[PDB]
Amino acid sequence: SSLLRLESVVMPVIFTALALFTRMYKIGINNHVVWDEAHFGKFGSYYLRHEFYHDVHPPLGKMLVGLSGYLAGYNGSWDFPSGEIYPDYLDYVKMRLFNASFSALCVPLAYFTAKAIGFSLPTVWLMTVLVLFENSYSTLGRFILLDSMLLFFTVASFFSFVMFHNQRSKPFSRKWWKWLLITGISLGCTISVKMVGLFIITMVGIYTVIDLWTFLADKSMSWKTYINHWLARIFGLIIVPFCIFLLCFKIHFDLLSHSGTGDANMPSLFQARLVGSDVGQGPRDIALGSSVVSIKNQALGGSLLHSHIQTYPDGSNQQQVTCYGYKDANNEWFFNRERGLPSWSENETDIEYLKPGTSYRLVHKSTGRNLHTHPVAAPVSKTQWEVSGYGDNVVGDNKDNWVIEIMDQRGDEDPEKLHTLTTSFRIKNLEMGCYLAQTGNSLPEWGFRQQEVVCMKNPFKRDKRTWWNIETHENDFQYPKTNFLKDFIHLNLAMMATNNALVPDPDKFDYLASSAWQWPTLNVGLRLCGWGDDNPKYFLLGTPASTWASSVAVLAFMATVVILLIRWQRQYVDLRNPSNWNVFLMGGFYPLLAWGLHYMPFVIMSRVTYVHHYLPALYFALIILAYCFDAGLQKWSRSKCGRIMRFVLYAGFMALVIGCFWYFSPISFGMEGPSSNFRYLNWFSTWDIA
Amino acid sequence: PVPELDIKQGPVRPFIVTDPSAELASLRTMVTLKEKLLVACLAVFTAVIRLHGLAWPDSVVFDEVHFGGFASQYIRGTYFMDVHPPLAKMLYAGVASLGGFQGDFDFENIGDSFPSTTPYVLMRFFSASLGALTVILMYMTLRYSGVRMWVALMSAICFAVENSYVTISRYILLDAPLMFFIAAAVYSFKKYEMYPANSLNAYKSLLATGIALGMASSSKWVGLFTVTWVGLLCIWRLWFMIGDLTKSSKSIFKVAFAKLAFLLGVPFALYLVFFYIHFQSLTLDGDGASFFSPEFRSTLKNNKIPQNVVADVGIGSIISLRHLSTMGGYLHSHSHNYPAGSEQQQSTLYPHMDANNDWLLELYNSLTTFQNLTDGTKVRLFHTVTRCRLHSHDHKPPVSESSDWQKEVSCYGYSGFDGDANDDWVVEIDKKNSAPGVAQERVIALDTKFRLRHAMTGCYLFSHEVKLPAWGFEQQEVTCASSGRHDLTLWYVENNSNPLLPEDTKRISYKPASFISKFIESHKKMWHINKNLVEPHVYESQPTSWPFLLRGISYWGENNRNVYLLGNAIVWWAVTAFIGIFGLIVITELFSWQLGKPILKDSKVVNFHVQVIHYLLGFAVHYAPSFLMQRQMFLHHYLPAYYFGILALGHALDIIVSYVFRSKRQMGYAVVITFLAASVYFFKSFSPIIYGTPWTQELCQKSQWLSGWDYNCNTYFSSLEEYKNQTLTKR
Ligand SMILES: CCCCC/C=C\C/C=C\CCCCCCCC(=O)O[C@H](COC(=O)CCCCCCCCCCCCCCC)COP(=O)([O-])OCC[N+](C)(C)C
Ligand SMILES: CCCCC/C=C\C/C=C\CCCCCCCC(=O)O[C@H](COC(=O)CCCCCCCCCCCCCCC)COP(=O)([O-])OCC[N+](C)(C)C
Ligand SMILES: CCCCC/C=C\C/C=C\CCCCCCCC(=O)O[C@H](COC(=O)CCCCCCCCCCCCCCC)COP(=O)([O-])OCC[N+](C)(C)C
Ligand SMILES: C=C(C)CCCC(=C)CCCC(=C)CCCC(=C)CCCC(=C)CCCC(=C)CCCC(=C)CCC[C@@H](C)CCOP(=O)(O)O
Ligand SMILES: *[C@@H]1O[C@H](CO)[C@@H](O)[C@H](O)[C@H]1NC(C)=O
Ligand SMILES: *[C@@H]1O[C@H](CO)[C@@H](O)[C@H](O)[C@H]1NC(C)=O
Repeated sequence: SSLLRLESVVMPVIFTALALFTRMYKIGINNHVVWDEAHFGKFGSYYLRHEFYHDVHPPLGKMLVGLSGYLAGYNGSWDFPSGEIYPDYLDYVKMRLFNASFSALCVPLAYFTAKAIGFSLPTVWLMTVLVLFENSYSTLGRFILLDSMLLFFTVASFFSFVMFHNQRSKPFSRKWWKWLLITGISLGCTISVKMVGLFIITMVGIYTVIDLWTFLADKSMSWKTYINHWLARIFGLIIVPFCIFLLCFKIHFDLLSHSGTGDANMPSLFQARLVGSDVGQGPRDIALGSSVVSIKNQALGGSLLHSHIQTYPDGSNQQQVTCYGYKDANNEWFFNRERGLPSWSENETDIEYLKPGTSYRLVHKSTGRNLHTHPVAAPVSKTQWEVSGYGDNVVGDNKDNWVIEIMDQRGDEDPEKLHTLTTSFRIKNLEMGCYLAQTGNSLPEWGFRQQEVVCMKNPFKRDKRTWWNIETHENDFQYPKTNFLKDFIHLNLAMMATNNALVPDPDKFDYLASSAWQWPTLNVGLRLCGWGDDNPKYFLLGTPASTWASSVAVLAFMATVVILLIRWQRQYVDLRNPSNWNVFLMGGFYPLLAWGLHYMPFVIMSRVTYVHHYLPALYFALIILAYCFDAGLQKWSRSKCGRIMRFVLYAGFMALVIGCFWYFSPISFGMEGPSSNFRYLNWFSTWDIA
Repeated sequence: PVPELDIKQGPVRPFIVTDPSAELASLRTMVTLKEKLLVACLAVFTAVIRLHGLAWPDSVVFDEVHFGGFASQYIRGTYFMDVHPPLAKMLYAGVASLGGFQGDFDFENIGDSFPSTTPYVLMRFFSASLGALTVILMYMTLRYSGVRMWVALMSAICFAVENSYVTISRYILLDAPLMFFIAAAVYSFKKYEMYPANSLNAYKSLLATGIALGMASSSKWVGLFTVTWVGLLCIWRLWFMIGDLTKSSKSIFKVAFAKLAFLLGVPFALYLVFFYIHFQSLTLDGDGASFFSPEFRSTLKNNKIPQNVVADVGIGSIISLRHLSTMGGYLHSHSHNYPAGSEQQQSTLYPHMDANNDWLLELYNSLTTFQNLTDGTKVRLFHTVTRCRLHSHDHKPPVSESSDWQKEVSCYGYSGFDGDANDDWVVEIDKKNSAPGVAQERVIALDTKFRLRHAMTGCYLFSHEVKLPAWGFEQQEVTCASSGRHDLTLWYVENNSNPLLPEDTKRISYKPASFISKFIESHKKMWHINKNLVEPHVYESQPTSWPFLLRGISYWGENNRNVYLLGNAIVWWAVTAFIGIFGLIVITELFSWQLGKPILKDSKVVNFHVQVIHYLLGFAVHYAPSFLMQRQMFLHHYLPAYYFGILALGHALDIIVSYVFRSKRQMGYAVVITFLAASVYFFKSFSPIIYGTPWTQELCQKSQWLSGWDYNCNTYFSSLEEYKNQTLTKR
């Protein structure tokens, strides 16, 4: 009618205004850096100085922190430490205003989300005051974080997901392609803010699979229409959210182009491309004798060629040649002429340029032995022989002959000769016939815990382990552009490797870390700043009205899919009309699947997990709680006493999350007291809140 | 042999009834004389094959030293610690002592010839006899699963011929009792399948499924995966019983609750009984209980655990601290220096009692008083032997050097001449992990569990499970860590004595090992060793290379003979080829089903897909958890899943004979006689790798089909004739 249009217009701006008030009330009060504003504020400061860095998370959240830096009048000059006050030129209130504006847009998007997943009108208001009045969302909204951004693109992913579901009756329409593309863009932004945005794309993806599964059942759907459904779902659900991801690494790689911290995680050609460039040399590449080099392995895990002064205790008693991964003067090497020819002298006139395909002897500078493989087997790998250094220019054998073999040339010069950083060369023995290889594993402690060097009989040229390049040259030129897909793959594999380095040791008590079963039932919270009586001190836990009742709604619905499934097998017909089945499927079932996909990896994985990882997984849980008010009280709408009891149960629980949000409000609104004034909201132990 | 489906009409869709007739029970059991004659012939053939040439490897074989030596530990009674549950080691102890075995032979290392005092051929006979009964249980399991008589005959003959079970069952190994009780669990549960779930026969089959299922679970922890397999099978059967409308709801809850009682309460009951016979028979104390708590060891006989120590401890008492969480713990300090840091006197966790574990509690500031150790008392630990304090200068740790936390603690000081504030240790009693009373207030020996906070660094006294190789071998590390784990920070005091206390002092001793604490503590050591079992065994295999039979494991090499585990490959590759073909054909039946074409019309195809989902699920639940294990594992961990694979391939030969060659069953029997004949040919060719009998080298080179498996192929002679003129060495 006309009143429902009035509520449908003026009510989203009441919830919007309460989101602007709930997330921006004490933004500029703390005046100190907090939980991960120290990290992500620094990462946003890296984009303003255009300096390269490395981080676990995909860059769209950090590029939006940098976008808030451009919108805050800030040039990135101040790194963000922990605990310290802000300088006067950095206006942190604009950035906290920016991300609290993202959560302040996460609330009305939950209003229209609940307006989309069926939900007779009191359930939309309960779900909107349920996402709205929460101290966890309004705590992590308050800061320079990409947890608010991950929450916003997760809620936008589910909103455009149901707004894609609602035009399932009219496929290939303007609304169908519209919300399919908006679904793809929001999903790709959900990955590119943080990698645990894969989880929603599992859920949506499972939905997509079910659609294609049930599109086999349509006898009226032709094969042309069905293959068009496949092309539409792979375009707007695979091609688009991966193209947004690639575009975020295009703005990431093409935006920052200087040197910074974490620059050593890249191949040295990409490090040579950027403006800092502490790994390159201008005029010359390499020559004979006088060119002192340090040779790097291009494989993931390979390092510099090291030769320390000790000898082998296992073998023919020659010098140990291994691979070490830091700067050292003992990593220096140079080339010399082969066996039978007179070697290099320091008073030569012809600066000879090296020729590939010709044998040379790699002589170390600070020690002075020949690079060699000797007929004693390698210690760890018993298949191949062992690499050592022996003698000098006149003492050795015929097995010291190592050729230089061209694999790839990175243009802009003569590709026939050996070069620095533009020559992936293999080193092959002449008499034996083995390629110089590296296993990448660890050695025992006789060789000071360094890399294993082998020489395989028959490897293939498609292996990255035998490729070597010159990194440092010692006695007008711009390095070419690297491939963007290769920098994409190597930087993502470096992100995965830093995720492998994030596993904690069990001997150390991480005071900040938590387990996933503690995030429902509120066993522990999270302490986000310094707990002195001066600063306002903030705390992370949900309102125990929303996520206790939401947690028992998840446990009360996960044991309702089973009951309706048993009664389905017992020939009951539960959900007759497509309306209540639509509210079950989109309002109840897929938030249970998205709850499990956003929550169960955090209880399965062996990684450091915190309370702020539960903020997307709570959201779908809250939707389930709205469904536990929607279908659970739907039968009461026919009797007038059931109507009045239903509206006072909606208004009773909504008022209960008003009162329980407002009671626990200073842990999101600030706690300006001396931390002993706030023991009244210290209900349990392990809530280290006072 | 298999009946037609009995589907009825529900109010919405047709439902299948799940009450089998008595005719279904009569067609699948030994009701005739020809079937009993073929079980007799299969038991004669299996009893020849699985038991041939026994005691010809008259030395110990791979992991016969372990479970044989542990059987010797049960006969001697001295306590040992092993990964595995007791029943299939204590069972070799009962088979040993029933044959006249009195310990006396430590099963040391592979190659030790048996003296004429140890019964091994009777233990080998027990292992190979259970490995010969699992063949007959595969025949009867398969026939109970709904299967032609002759195809189960030829498939079970094809299972007695499988090489990996003759190798794994012939020797003193855990997988032949394990595989017997797993085969008895699928046996008794398929016997439960064919009964109408209300009669007394079905509850006898649930009772045998319970005692065999938990007698598999108490032999090795892959039997818990058979508990999981039977459990998912029961979710299947309760799903179809809910689908059945002629069954009342009270009957479905009765089958579900009696199924829950016989299938979890009986495995847990038999598991607790078998650990009670474990803890009841293994009474003595040896070096095997080196890493248990002193209350655990307090139940064992012939103890060196200190009993009746002085409870109330004062300042001036010569005490000995002991680390709670790490089992090898005492505060230890002897005159040998570090190679790094300050190179002072080292502080270690030495697990045994010495005089160097003694520490005076002296005040920071000797009187005639007895000042108690209250909560918050800063003291100094004065080592009485080497004349030194406990000192926590901020230098590099010895072996945990990559630590921004974990400050290093050492020993340096002069009594009365060099006493500073950097030797102070505030005692902070943890009031949760200590027992309440006086010990929760002040320090009591064996009863409180305090934490030593260093007073001038704010860091606590810490230790963990990393030893020190520099000096003081097999001794751990003492540090002073901030934000170290609260479990690893707890210390408690024992073996205290001071002259400022009367002789009639209230002594204290340890709680003596309650069974639940014995049980849970023992299982924490089970899971702790089983989780942290990383060793370089060159015959270690990979779980994703098991279903292709490349690079099998080696067993024994002596006197120009060798024993090597490599399964029957022409059966192995048809098991896993049938995993691929059945997965592909059930994908094409789902796509072909929903695309519009009808599937599952003939009842033999329905029972085929039902039982191969049942056995493919046994292949899944016994092999998929072997990927989520961060430990070492070999080819004999695939083998409980491989039993379900040869069950499923049994049904594959049944769908070759029974459905796709209905008009011409001579060609189905031709396919099964070529598969069986090729299997028995693979056994007859690879018989001298199982029993440790003579091959020749010119055939040992030819037999290696894949280059993956390699078993010291130059060990054999040039011909068999040289084996008759041979004397053999005995280690
Ligand atoms: C403070 C908040 C706490 C959270 C709420 C807690 C519990 C309530 C949860 C669910 C209420 C039911 C809403 C979903 C059911 C939709 C299906 C439906 O409604 O259909 C129901 C059938 O389903 C059922 O009876 C079975 C579901 C009952 C499950 C509730 C008990 C589960 C266990 C609870 C334990 C809780 C604690 C556990 C953890 C400690 C009737 O079919 P019909 O033909 O009339 O369908 C309408 C068709 N016409 C329109 C033609 C009439
Ligand atoms: C995948 C892992 C799954 C793990 C969980 C597995 C099982 C537990 C699931 C549910 C347990 C409660 C089931 C209540 C269903 C009510 C249906 C109903 O109310 O309808 C009942 C049917 O009774 C049933 O069939 C219930 C079967 C019992 C299910 C199996 C027993 C549970 C096993 C215990 C496991 C532990 C449980 C606790 C775990 C937290 C009334 O039917 P009727 O014959 O009177 O009317 C005829 C229908 N006309 C009118 C249309 C014709
Ligand atoms: C019929 C439906 C009834 C239900 C049964 C369902 C499935 C039964 C099949 C397999 C049991 C599940 C076990 C794997 C589950 C976890 C997946 C996993 O993870 O393993 C997968 C694949 O491994 C497998 O090759 C599974 C082998 C299954 C047996 C053979 C299947 C057929 C293939 C041969 C077909 C031959 C051609 C046919 C025509 C002749 C990878 O392993 P990964 O990630 O550890 O590798 C990474 C290792 N790093 C971490 C160290 C790097
Ligand atoms: C619903 C009903 C009506 C009735 C109920 C139905 C039912 C019977 C069950 C309801 C259905 C159900 C799902 C149950 C849960 C299963 C249950 C009881 C318990 C969980 C069992 C588990 C899967 C896991 C936890 C336990 C572990 C300690 C597992 C550690 C694994 C191992 C590391 C094994 C190592 C052994 C070997 C591999 C290596 C050594 O090899 P070597 O010899 O040294 O080389
Ligand atoms: C960045 O802004 C601050 C604000 O005072 C200024 O001091 C600094 O010089 C600026 N740096 C650059 C590189 O513009
Ligand atoms: C030390 O405290 C305990 C705690 O009750 C008390 O029993 C004991 O008498 C005290 N020591 C002295 C010397 O009073």
